[PDB]
Amino acid sequence: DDWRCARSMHEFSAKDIDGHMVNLDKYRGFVCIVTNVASQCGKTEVNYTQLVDLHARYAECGLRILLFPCNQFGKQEPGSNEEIKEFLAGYNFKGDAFSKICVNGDDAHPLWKWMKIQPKGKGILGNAIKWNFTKFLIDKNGCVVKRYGPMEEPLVIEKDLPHYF
Repeated sequence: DDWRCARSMHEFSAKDIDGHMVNLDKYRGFVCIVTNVASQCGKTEVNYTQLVDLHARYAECGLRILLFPCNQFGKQEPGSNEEIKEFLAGYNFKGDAFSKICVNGDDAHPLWKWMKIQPKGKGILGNAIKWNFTKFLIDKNGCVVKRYGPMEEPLVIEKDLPHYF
């Protein structure tokens, strides 16, 4: 339960959607959008298409996309990691997908615990993730620099990206 003392996303690890453990220090030097996702959500179409767009236009500038499936909201991510991976392929997603996790509660993955208590990752009255497609912008040093709620479309993030490239 050391997660509170971390200073950077780069001190965490998580299994990708294929089951291999990934060390998030691989993202040092890159700007990262970290988001909890779901396949059967009214937000799903606009979030995936805009995130794929952003990653296409800004990958060379250093932008990376980290997707964490999460079934805690309306049971809107009920499939296996396998089916999520094919779902993402239908959007032509080229970023990094991770295995399904929890984002709220004591079982929440330690990275999401850490993001929620950061000075720029705290939420509107309470820090809990409120629904699918909350987005955290992470800088090249692995620090949370902004948090966007489920209603904020990914293109809203675009105006904040140049400052970190």
